[PDB]
Amino acid sequence: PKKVLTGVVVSDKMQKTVTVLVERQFPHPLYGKVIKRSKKYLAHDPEEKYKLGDVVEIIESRPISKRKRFRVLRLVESGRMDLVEKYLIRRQNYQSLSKR
Amino acid sequence: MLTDPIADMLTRIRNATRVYKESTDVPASRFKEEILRILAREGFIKGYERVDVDGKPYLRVYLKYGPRRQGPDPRPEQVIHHIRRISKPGRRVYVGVKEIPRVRRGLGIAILSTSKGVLTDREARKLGVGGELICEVW
Amino acid sequence: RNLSALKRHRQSLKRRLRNKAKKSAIKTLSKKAVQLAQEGKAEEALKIMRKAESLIDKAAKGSTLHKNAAARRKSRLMRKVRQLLEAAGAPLIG
Amino acid sequence: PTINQLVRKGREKVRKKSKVPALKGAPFRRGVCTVVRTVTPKKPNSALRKVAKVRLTSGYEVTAYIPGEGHNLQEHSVVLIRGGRVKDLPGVRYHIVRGVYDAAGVKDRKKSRSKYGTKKPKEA
Amino acid sequence: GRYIGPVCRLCRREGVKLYLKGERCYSPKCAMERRPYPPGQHGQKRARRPSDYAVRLREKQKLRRIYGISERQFRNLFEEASKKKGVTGSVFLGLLESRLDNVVYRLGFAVSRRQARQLVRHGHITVNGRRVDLPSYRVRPGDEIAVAEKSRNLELIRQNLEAMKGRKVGPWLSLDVEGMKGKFLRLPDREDLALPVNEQLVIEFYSR
Amino acid sequence: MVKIRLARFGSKHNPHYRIVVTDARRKRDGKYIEKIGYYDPRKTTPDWLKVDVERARYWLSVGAQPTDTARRLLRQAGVFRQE
RNA sequence: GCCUACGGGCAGGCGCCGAGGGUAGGGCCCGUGACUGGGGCGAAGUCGUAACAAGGUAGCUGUACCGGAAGGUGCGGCUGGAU
RNA sequence: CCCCAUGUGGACCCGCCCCUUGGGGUGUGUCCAAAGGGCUUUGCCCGCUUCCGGAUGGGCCCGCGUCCCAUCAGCUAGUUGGUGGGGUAAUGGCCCACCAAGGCGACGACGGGUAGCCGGUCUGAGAGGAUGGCCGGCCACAGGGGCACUGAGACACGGGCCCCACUCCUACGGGAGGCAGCAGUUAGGAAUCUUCCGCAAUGGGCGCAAGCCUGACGGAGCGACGCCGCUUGGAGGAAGAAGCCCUUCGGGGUGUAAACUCCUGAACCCGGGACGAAACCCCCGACGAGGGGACUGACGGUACCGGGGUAAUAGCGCCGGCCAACUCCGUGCCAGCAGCCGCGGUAAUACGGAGGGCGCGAGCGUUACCCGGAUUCACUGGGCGUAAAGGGCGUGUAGGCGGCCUGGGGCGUCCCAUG
Ligand SMILES: [Zn+2]
Repeated sequence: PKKVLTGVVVSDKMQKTVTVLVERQFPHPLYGKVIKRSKKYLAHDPEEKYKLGDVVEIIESRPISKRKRFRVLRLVESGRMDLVEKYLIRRQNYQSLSKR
Repeated sequence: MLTDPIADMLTRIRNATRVYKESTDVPASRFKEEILRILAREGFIKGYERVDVDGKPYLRVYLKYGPRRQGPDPRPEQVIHHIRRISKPGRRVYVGVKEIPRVRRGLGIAILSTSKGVLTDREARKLGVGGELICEVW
Repeated sequence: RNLSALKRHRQSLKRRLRNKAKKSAIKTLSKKAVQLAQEGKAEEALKIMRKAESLIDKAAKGSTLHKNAAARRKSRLMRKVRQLLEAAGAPLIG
Repeated sequence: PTINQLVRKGREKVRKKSKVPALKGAPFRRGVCTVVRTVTPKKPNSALRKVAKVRLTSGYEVTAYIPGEGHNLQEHSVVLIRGGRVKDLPGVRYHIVRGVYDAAGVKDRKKSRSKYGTKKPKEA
Repeated sequence: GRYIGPVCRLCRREGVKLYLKGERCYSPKCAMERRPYPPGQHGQKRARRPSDYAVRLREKQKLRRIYGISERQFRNLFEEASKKKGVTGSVFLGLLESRLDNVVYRLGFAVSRRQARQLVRHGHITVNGRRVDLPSYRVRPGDEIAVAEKSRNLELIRQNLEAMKGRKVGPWLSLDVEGMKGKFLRLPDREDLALPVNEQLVIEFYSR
Repeated sequence: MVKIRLARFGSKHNPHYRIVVTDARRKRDGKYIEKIGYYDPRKTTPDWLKVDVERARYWLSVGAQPTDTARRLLRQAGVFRQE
């Protein structure tokens, strides 16, 4: 069963590619409470249809670019920046906390 | 803020018996009702009736105690010695049926919430299910 | 300080030369057939493509052409030809 | 700490510091004696203890103790070390295996011979 | 070194009669008769209250020394006995009583436990048909523990059976003196044992 | 070329084999494919050899040259008896 | 040049990449070390008495300056200050 | 080895039909096959060619899992993506060209340190911690680094080409080498074996087969290095020898211990003597099934059976408390002991010997290292007024956590079956 993940487009700067934020949930291997973790997959859009802030289903595909082995399945829920915003503010925060 | 309902409840219960009150009030809610539903049928308490305090819905849980002791400090054995939430919020603990715990060599009881509803360890096992293990009480 | 299981190297050389002349042979022929289609020599071009296709499949018979290897070469050649024969249509032979 | 704490953070597991730099986890290690002193005891007890400075195979030049009513350890003699701190003698974390190498076993020992590396005396 | 040294001295260390030599440990002399004090230059001295450990200890030994068996096996047994479904103690005595060398003794084919060993190592013992020299061997229920045809006319063994006409055999055992045979019926029960020990202490000891 | 062979499993002087199926190229005592019987050289037990002809037949069918000695045991089991 | 059924193949030549080296500069880690801080130890000398009882100018403290020394003083804070 | 013909079929281009990422059917065009050898030689055996399928083996790919340091916080330029091309069995920046400006990072990027991973194994009540040699599975190297050839498969430990370090031959031009295979040598080290036997068995290769090779293997040997079994004897034997120890001098003790009596009989001696081995082969039968015949052991004259047969190794630690085991003498803060508390300055159950005793037994101690005790990193299962611990206060970012009723979805979560 080729894997399927549901996530969100966060990046749309690339060519025919979209970065998808995929959230996963699970009990901590020892402490027990539900930890929420995530990963970004570089999906693949041929006809450049998928747009930022769209939730999509990812499916395991034939290797494409170095680190781009997934095609996008179908659009789940369109228009929902809400989530992006988070990813974004988190990224921005990164600018802080350093030795520059 | 009130962070955990049940938790409060249990504590009102725990906190009341200890001082020896006849009954104690507590914010109502279908769920909380199903837990009190257990207690009384399990015998830890007399019972409970729905009520309104100045317009708000409350559950009068009626306390149950033991007989008057002899000698000094004739403070009656309490029917509910122990009572604590097991699965807390931000560390929820769900158990598998195999994993359901036996309480106090089976003298106490355990109450979970299965998809077949809120139950007793005994019932659960008889029922072949498992779920959020809400609390220990003995 | 000897060992007769070396005859193999004595042999490999034989096949190195063997494979070599065949492989290159193809390259040349392909590269030949190619520049023909550039000019639009519909007749001869194929006259050559054909000598090509054969050579390829011939090495495929042996240990010179991996198998599907012949195939790729058969695709990458013909395709590169058909297309060029658009700059001046009508394939003479076939 | 809140379970979350234990989550983000985790429990630090206690690292162990080895009371004995015999480099390798080797049980002993031979070494050539350098100086042969007589350090004095610590606070309560006082007397005069025979000791030895030793240059090992591992590299470090250390201080080892020499048990026994009396040894026979000279300057450039080779010896052996077992490891066993001595309370009333600071910096002396090791020991000299008696009976092995150029270190003799105590003569006239009829008891704890296992140690001191003496041999079964005669009478049958 | 499977012991073998001064004996009815241990009869003395424990303060309880240790049937280690048989005949004689019946004549006024397993020494306990007339010299119950333990050995040593201080035997006759008042003894201080024995630490929990001490009793747990002394009682292990009492068991052990009786069967005269190197701690190593003894402890091994006790280990094997913990792994079996049962009362960790009763089962201990189980194998303990199931050793070929013991059996022979209970069967009466010998004056004492010790003696039984030799009888075994020298091979005067049949077991379900074949001889056996390994005492530590475990006699399964329903085995004909006997004497070798070869050994039957023995000045020892003979004089022993002669005595048997006059002593009942353990309830879990049978024997046909007439033919010098004997069978191991079933694992003996704690209630059936006579031993002056308290397994509980023994068990309790192996948890330190 | 997958073969059908034995596997040492006994010990020093106590050989106890294991009829199995595996790719030629693997070790004697290495990862086999489908264990189909064991044979005891010394024959201490009245049951010193078993087989399950049902599976044996599979293999051969699919193509699995058996060892000389191996075969011999399959013959004893009646692996190929066509009556 | 070599071979050829003249289609073409080998030899050879050049080229890219390239292990490694050279020169310049930078960074980082190991060994040895002159010169050097303090530290801890230990019986115990020397000068003084800071602290522990209001320890004999209550103590402690951030800071600041000063001084054989401990410490003294200013300023603020604290009671973990006796009457 | 090459060419030419045949083409069951198969390849490639193009077109269509079905599917649905390079899956399948189909049409024209074009391209592609091949070796012979042996007998019991008019047929059987071995081998050969194209293609579909099987089986086994494997490449690439993805999700989850996977050590310490934040006194390492920003890393990245083929670097992230796109088009085309190359290259491969094959997807792919894997490689090139051009284009775009990306990609990753506190859910810890990058840097540094360390380590082959797992089945399992050790400890632990468990949770967990530790480990990962022998056996098995997977990876990685085969003096250091680079590279390709041949091939189903290698970038190839006992194949190849180059440079480098090192060793050896050298007519000084130039060569020859790689035990991290078995055994051994030396070095280093606290420390780790015989240049043994056999190819009988199991396995592998090549062979129609007989058969060849097999330091894979199966055996032996050396090491108490571990574990397990086994022996040094059994019974009888004094109100109790002698000696040694102690004493209140009367006696206590070592001690049934010994002596001595009888009995058994390890070692040792003679005889017999093994499974493991039944195939391939040969014969009959149809070289099928089935049945019959022959050969073939390193271990080894060993195990093991039978007979005969001698009473025939014991040692180490400990004895103040924890911790089972006490007296005398020598000693005199000395000599020394010691894990920790400590012991020793003339009365030492703590030093050194002795008598005695406890513990364990071909072993017992010691050191080193793992888990344990330690709920002393605390998920089980800890804390923070003075014991070490609340951030000098606020503000709010990420994040965590969240009230009552009803419904949908069912991701977490629970149950069943199945792989
Ligand atoms: Zn006795």
